Amino acid sequence: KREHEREVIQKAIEENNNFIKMAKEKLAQKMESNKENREAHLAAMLERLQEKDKHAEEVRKNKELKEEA
Amino acid sequence: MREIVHIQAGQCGNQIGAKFWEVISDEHGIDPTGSYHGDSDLQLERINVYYNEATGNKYVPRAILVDLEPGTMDSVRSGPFGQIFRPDNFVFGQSGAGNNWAKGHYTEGAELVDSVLDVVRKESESCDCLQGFQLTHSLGGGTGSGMGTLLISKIREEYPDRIMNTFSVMPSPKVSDTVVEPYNATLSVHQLVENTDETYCIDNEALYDICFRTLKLTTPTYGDLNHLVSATMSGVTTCLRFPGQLNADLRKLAVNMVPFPRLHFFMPGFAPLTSQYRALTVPELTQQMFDSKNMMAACDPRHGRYLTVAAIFRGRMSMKEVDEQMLNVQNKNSSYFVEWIPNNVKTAVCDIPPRGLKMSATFIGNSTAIQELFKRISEQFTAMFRRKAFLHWYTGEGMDEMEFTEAESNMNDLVSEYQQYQDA
Ligand SMILES: Nc1nc2c(ncn2[C@@H]2O[C@H](COP(=O)(O)OP(=O)(O)O)[C@@H](O)[C@H]2O)c(=O)[nH]1
Ligand SMILES: [Ca+2]
Ligand SMILES: [Mg+2]
Repeated sequence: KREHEREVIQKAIEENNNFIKMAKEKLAQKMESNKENREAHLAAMLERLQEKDKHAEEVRKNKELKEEA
Repeated sequence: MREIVHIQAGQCGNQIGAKFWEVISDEHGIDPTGSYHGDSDLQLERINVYYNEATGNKYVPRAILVDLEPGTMDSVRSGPFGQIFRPDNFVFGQSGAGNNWAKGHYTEGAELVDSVLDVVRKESESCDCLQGFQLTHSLGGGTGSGMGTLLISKIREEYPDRIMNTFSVMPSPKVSDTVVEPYNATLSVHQLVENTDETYCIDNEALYDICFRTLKLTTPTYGDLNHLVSATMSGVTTCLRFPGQLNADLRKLAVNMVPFPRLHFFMPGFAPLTSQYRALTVPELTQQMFDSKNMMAACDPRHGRYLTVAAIFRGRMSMKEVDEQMLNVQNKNSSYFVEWIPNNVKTAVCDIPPRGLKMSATFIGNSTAIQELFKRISEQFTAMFRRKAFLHWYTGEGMDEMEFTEAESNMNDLVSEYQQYQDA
């Protein structure tokens, strides 16, 4: 019976620690995944804006070519 | 010098335990300061059974007060007889048990149990000849139920050859604090089946009914309920506290009352129960003593059979008439006493009456009808356990559902065992 009493309280400790461990790991996964997703969305937005700048440079360069002729 | 060590655990155990020491201190002439102011040597003849003698002719109760909360024990220390208890015998935690058997038995009470055993060891070392222990507790809460049975198991481990006696308060939906009381009671009953020699089953359902139906109290309180317990506890311990020949010690009481080791749960009864100056005759005491309305277990004696009976009469009365009335009840209702235990009714008489009464009678019955109490708890247990309701309070403390299943089976075996000897 003393052995069973030790096993019960150790089981309660193990489950409480496992709950803390699962909560910490799940949150860290979510915060890291969210950080990557938001940065990816911002990176895609900036890349499109940079492509607009590249298009504008092409347009302005195209005007100089025709002005020479 | 056959000493008894008293332990009270939890809210109910301490509140009932405090009233018990208040009642018997008055009977033995001990004032709240521990000084003797009686007028009869019969009060001090067996005073060492429950009291230690200190410097200055002071009588200190051999009582250990245990709780996982300081609240109730603080009230006891501030109560009428609070100062009479030994200050070092107050062992208490702070977290509490939350009406949870697992907390009292496995997690919260485990942290505190060793310090209680140190006080038990200190009290036992000074005993010339220790009879054993008496415990007051409830089975429906967490501390008295969970930690109380933990204490019993550990005390039996350290003192295997001593008698374990308990006053166990059974839960009831009529007087209920939480829905988990059937869980706590069922878990505790199996501990009592294995690790106690004598258990007085005090049913809060019976105490409420007596206060309501008999004493005409429309709104009974715990104080009213504990008044019945105090009177019952004084009566059942009369043979231990005063000179006598019958059931004078715990072991001899167990030999007379327990024909089979697991069937040691007693139905206590008290008379008179008056809602008051009228003198009560010896025939009236005997009729009320055996009446179901004066039983503290809420079991109908006519639904079962008496294995053994102990009767105690207190006051200046005709012992010849007591014998006639006791033989009259047995001879007029012999169908309710088992025929395979001859002369199973033993009667004792004490000259000193309880406070406020000229005549009193205390009933101690080992009846197979006590199975009704265990059936009632079992039905309430199963109604929730079949849906695993409220189990998370216990699995959160490390317990598994299998332990509940085993406790359920153990009490059903106890019920079946009582039914075996009711038909034999
Ligand atoms: N007769 C009686 N029963 C009580 C008293 N206090 C609590 N109870 C019962 O005991 C159960 C609750 O147990 P409790 O002692 O309060 O829990 P614990 O302090 O953790 O051991 C419930 O079934 C109540 O009906 C009391 O003063 N007298
Ligand atoms: Ca702690
Ligand atoms: Mg309580």
